[PDB]
Amino acid sequence: AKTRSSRAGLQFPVGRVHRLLRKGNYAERVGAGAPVYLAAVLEYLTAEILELAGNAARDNKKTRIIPRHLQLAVRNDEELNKLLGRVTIAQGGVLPNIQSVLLPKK
Amino acid sequence: AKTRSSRAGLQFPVGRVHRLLRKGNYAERVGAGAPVYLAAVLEYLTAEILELAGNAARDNKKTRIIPRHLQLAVRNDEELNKLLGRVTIAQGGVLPNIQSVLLPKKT
Amino acid sequence: DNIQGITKPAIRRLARRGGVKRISGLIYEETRGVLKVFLENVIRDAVTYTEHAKRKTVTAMDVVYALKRQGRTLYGFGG
Amino acid sequence: DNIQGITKPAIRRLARRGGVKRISGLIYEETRGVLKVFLENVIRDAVTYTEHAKRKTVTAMDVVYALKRQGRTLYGFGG
Amino acid sequence: RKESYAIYVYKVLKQVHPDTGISSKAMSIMNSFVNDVFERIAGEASRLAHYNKRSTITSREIQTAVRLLLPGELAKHAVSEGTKAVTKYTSAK
Amino acid sequence: RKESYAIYVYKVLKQVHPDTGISSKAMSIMNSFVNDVFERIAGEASRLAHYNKRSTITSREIQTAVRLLLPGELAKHAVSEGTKAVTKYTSAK
Amino acid sequence: PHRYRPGTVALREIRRYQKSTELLIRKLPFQRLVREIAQDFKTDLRFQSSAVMALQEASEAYLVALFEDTNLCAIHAKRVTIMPKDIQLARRIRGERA
Amino acid sequence: PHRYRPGTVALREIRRYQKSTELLIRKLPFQRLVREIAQDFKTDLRFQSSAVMALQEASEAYLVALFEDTNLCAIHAKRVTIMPKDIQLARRIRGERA
DNA sequence: ATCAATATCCACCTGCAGATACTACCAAAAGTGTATTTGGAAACTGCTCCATCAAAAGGCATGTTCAGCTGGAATCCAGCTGAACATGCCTTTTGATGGAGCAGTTTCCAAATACACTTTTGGTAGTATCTGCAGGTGGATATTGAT
DNA sequence: ATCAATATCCACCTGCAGATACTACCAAAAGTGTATTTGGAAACTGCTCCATCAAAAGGCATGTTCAGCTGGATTCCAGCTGAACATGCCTTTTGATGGAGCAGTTTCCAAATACACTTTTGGTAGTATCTGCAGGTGGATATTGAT
Repeated sequence: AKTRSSRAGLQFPVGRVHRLLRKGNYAERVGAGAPVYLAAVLEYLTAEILELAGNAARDNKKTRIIPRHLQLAVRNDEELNKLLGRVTIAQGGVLPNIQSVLLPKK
Repeated sequence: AKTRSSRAGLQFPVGRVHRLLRKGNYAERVGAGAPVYLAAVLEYLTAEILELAGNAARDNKKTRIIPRHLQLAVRNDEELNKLLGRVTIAQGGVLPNIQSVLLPKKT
Repeated sequence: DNIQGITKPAIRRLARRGGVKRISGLIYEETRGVLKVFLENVIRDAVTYTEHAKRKTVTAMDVVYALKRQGRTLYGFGG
Repeated sequence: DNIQGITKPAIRRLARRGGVKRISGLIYEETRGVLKVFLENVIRDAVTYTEHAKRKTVTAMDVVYALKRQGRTLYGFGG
Repeated sequence: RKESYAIYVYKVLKQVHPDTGISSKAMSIMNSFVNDVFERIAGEASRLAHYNKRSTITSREIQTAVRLLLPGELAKHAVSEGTKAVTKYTSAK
Repeated sequence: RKESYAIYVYKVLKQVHPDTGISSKAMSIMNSFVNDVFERIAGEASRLAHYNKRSTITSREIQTAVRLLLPGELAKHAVSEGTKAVTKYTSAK
Repeated sequence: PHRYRPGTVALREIRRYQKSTELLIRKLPFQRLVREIAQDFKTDLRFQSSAVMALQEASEAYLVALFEDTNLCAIHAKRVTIMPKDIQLARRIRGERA
Repeated sequence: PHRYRPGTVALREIRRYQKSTELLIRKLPFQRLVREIAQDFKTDLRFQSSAVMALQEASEAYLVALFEDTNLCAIHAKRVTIMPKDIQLARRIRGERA
């Protein structure tokens, strides 16, 4: 008896997700492609941030991802930055950015 | 047989509200006093606004409440205005307001 | 090219309700651009609801549901 | 007092992270008050969630749920 | 058949203002108001109940919702009418 | 028992960057991120169903949901990843 | 002849429009715009009068609401003439861009 | 006697702080503030180290961004110095006040 | 101040769109009554982590002097934008045809729920080792700012 | 253009805080097989209402001219805000540390669910006759701008 996450070819728990959709009270019933579909979507999005965040770390001379890295990954991507526009990442700081008119008169 | 609304001494339908909670899918079960309470607040709220709209209508010599009256009532009341600040009322217009610095001359 | 159907006279009227006393020359195109974007965003969501319903007609509820998603809730058309 | 405990130096640091280069003398008193209102609004709900759960301790979750409905979602504290 | 809260709003209307009418256009806006608030409250209640592993929405749930959602003075009065009503309803059966 | 996507995150991490590690706090943020998107999607789906008088939350409902919630390109791919897993799962006993 | 000084009519107009509730954009021009834009997303669509009407109620509600923030930005700049960068500072601070 | 032109260090402080992520407000004073405010809604309460930690992380985040948009307002005024009214405008356009 | 041109106001009023009034029909809704099931309060309590101390260290906030430079004020003037005018288009209003498609209803099977039994797994705990990197030392070099 | 003061970077290093790891333990979770149940896709179709077209008309958009006054450029100077120290007051560490109260587990009873039946009702469909007020009108009052 192989698991559904395997059948769908995924890491995320198709089973845990299904259980959460029921106990979550979103509807009287829940199809089966749903927990699968939804599960796949969560995974993809996870990979998408972790990917960028790795980058952020590598290009920072580090191998261990930390909040700063997730913050730079998100705030530097138009798509993701919109998805989490009203979200605050603890310990992420802000993107280095100084308004031009405030730079030494030069 | 008395309707649950009377038992509660209310105008709003305790029975209908109780029905919408089940169909709304907000939880496994729904206690008997949930709809009673909720309908109670629903009434208070519509009374509080209709009260203010009714007055708005009077201040304009009208006797029938239209949308502009609902708008005046909500924007002039600090609390209703906060409860409906992300709400737009069709055909309501806006509060007469003209930034001072735009008014002519001086004195 | 109906975006120009938002006449200069209309935008000036909208601004008066906004309480604006003097309007710069360039505000007319800037505004049409803002309206096009607001509309484009709401219709997308509204049409997405229509398609999902397997309907061919954008109903007033669809627009209302779309507006509530933008945090721009409307009253007066079935919610 | 306590809101007065939030020092000028800290507010200068905050502003700096924000990119501010010159800070008017009147900014500090104005800031503390904006901050006080934030906290009051947020704690008020954190406490309400707490009471509802029959506890005497405000839990990190209580604050996260609070921030969530103020539209200030915060990641990194469970849930 | 489409349900509305119109007949009920009207009842309340004649209570506060005995000689005032309401256009269907405004009755429509009121109907969206009642439903909006219904959804907001039941929602908070729904969620309030989850954060506590509870499966029942009781008057206690609905009451925290009203406090969390409604602004100061409105909430104070809303919580009363609410209890008052429950209490009355309790003492009858 | 305290559930957490923290270990399936770790697995995803490795296919992407095998020699990359992740700090505890970072893993926490990531869990908070998965739960957020989960809820945001499920919720929008819940709604769709109700608007259409439907008791079932199907992948049809989850797809539209992802479309309404995710920005341009992100949604595109999220949809493909989604249609893929559902297909590979249906065509396999 | 007789003519009002520049700015008098504008106020007359603010007072006027802030006192009314009718839509300020021509109906037909607006519909062609909605139909045009929807089509550029899905062909063969149909609209209920009221659906078209809801969008206009919203649209105007949004722009009127925007001109005000804009107007405040002008004043903050000790001006009384709203400019494009005024509308932009407003939309940026509103969280709609940058 | 060495001395940096006014604004050189500030600009240096900006770069330094946009690089770090540490909380910039002092912990003990912050906790006192929170505990005191809370007292107003319910007598004798206890706080998880993490619940206060959360609170601080959210409000510092909040202030920073308000300072960002406030700065934008100053600049729009063709100033460089943020002032009370710059915060007022920013908050009023965000819907936090009027 | 005087005053002529316009806008503003308001009483006055008529037409009709929209609100109000009845009578019916009725399918779904809401109430009543009984048996059956259970969520969650209540009382007990182990142990997890919060409020308090002790307690030097020195980190860092505060008071102060000084002058750089910015914000606010005062001037000026090219031209942008508002007002008034002419003119004629296109939107609004009215009205009705034809039919697309939304929505009601009955038929009914593919997929979902409800259980019960069976096998797998992720979270909790110890208990032990290992590693990324924060923080510290130099020494080089870029940056700043006075000449 | 040169030169002194500093800040900043970078390469290397070391230690411990926290990430990594081998192993066991088990309640809850996930897979499986079976019998009952039902959501909602189909298909036929009634009927609502949307797209369209014809038409008259006058409201309102457009394009122009003209000059009022706004915005932008510019100079200027008093004083506020930054930099740099001097100074010591208080936040921070951290280890201990009782003990409040969060969280686990057993109990059992008020209360919710499920189900059968009767009864009251809000919504609608059919007509039919009121009525608040929009919009036209005339004329007395109020605002504005030229003098």
